[PDB]
Amino acid sequence: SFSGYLKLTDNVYIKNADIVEEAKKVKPTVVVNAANVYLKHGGGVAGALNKATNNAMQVESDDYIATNGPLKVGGSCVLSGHNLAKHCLHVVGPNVNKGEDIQLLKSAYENFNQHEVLLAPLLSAGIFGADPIHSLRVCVDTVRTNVYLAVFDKNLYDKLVSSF
Ligand SMILES: Cc1[nH]c2ncnc(NC(=O)[C@@H]3CCO[C@@H]3C)c2c1C
Repeated sequence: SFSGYLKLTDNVYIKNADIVEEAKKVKPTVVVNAANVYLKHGGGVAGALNKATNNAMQVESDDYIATNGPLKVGGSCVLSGHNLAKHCLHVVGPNVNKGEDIQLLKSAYENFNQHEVLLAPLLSAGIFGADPIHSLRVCVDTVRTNVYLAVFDKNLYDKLVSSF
């Protein structure tokens, strides 16, 4: 089970951890990927999760896109979790560096409500360009299911906890 998390609310928990290492250790039912609409897992959380699957995530994802076309910003799809989890919920938060509407971040987090418990990163944070403090607030105010947030950067983790 999940260990070492700091409880923020009734249903939101946080830990300074690499989501890839946390997934390999816990093997949760659902790991969230910080996906883009093409499911091109090049960098950030997506590139790291895909590398941990030996590119199997990318091969599966390319087949999914060839069949279904791209996801919507704010949307998601459930695919295999490979060696990291039972399932991977690929969720597309808005990318501020591309001018995408930050209000779509709430729609992105709503996808989490379809799963009772998830291991997740902060959506739209990191290379997606949004303020992680804002992402955490939208998460707490949107997700009602049990979410275990992994934040890689220790300095940002401390700031997220201390300003909560
Ligand atoms: C490879 C990897 N693994 C992760 N596990 C959890 N969170 C992640 N992301 C961050 O911590 C961002 C860096 C700056 O602030 C963001 C919240 C990652 C990344 C990028």
